[PDB]
Amino acid sequence: KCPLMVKVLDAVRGSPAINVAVHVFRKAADDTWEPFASGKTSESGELHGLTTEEEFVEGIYKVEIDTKSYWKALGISPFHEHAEVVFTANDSGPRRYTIAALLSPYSYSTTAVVTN
Amino acid sequence: CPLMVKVLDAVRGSPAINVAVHVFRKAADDTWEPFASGKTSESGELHGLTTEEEFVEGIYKVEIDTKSYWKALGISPFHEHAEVVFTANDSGPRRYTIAALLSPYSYSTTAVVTNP
Amino acid sequence: KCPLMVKVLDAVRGSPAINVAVHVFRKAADDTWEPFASGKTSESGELHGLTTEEEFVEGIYKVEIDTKSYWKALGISPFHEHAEVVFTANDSGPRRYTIAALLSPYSYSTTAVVTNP
Amino acid sequence: KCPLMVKVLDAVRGSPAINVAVHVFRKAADDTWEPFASGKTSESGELHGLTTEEEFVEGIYKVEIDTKSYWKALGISPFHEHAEVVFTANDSGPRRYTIAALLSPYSYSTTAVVTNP
Repeated sequence: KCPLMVKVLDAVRGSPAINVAVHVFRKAADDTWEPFASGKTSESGELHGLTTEEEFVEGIYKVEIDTKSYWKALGISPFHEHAEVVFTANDSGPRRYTIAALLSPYSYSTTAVVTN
Repeated sequence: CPLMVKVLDAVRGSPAINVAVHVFRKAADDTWEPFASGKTSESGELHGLTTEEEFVEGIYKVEIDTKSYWKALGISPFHEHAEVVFTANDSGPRRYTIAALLSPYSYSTTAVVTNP
Repeated sequence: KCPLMVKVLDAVRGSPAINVAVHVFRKAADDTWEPFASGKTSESGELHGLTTEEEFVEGIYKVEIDTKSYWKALGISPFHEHAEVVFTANDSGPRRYTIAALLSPYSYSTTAVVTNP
Repeated sequence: KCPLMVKVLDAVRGSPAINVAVHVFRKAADDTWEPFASGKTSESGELHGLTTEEEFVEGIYKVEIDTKSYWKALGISPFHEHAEVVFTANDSGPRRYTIAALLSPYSYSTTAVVTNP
């Protein structure tokens, strides 16, 4: 029932990315990013309970995924400092957002699943 | 289930529903004999394709019939279908998740293998 | 001016994939694939001069990228036996086809660029 | 040719993305982004002359690909506000960097092709 959930996959090992730092920001009135939520992916590669529907108000959100630390913890030098997704949430009604990221050392793919 | 298929649509930001999936096994004469079939559910998943008893070791081909998916939406695609060919259960029983992300002129596939 | 090009990229080293075997098969009237063209990607991970425009006719073509040999040479055990792309070519006129593939050990993505001469 | 190049592709129509705004930033000493370069994609979806070797110095760069405006011009409402790539460049000597982005309305994949001249 979480409005926002983040799923991270490893394309080199073919397993969920475990213990990946995820930071969520909201755009402020002065075009600044303020901290909104944080967490780390579980052993299933997904992060639940980031925020409730009461907090998850309409705005422009930034989901920052700390891919650099994850690849460094595996002894791999990556290219991107981080993989982050900027999107507008709850523009027309509350929706449940899933941010799926597929990670490689020098490339990444991200897709969104938006439902009601 | 030891073999699961998940399909996602990168154009509409939703799971791909009612997508035909056909599983083949390479025979002794390099021939693909039918093994399992189904269609993705409302969540874009295909459950209960096989059981570990009959999911013997061998080369398996998972054909995701993408062209029929796009024609039912009014889009003329490029690929005739998306096919994933892999060796399964070579070094002991495993659980396989085939994930595909579909675009009219592109697609990406990934696999998650977990030791039970 | 070749109407069929194959470009292959590596998503792990962030470099073009070099010396990747690429086999092109054409579908016959009895639902089997018969060889049409073959070659290996160059130092820039590209494959030009596969055939000629007149020889490249309407039909269903299969491009197999032998990714498993690429990963085994690199010392990585992959998941996919190969990356095969099957498409209908020249359905409504002579087009130029570029097949681009991005490779990871357990995943890959492919795309196509189609232009009208 | 140029130390920085951007390639943008469109996976919905299978053609290069034409006239796509690309912005390049450089991180300042106070952890702020200062403008570095900008341009629009050519007929082949490429950016050239965006910078040369001596301007393109070691640092943390942000390549912002304005995908939202591209999809609106096509009558498509996208998901991401932009495609946004942060990386460190020339940390061990000058390199040629090619950013390649494949765009879909609700997804995008980006890859880098780093070469040593």
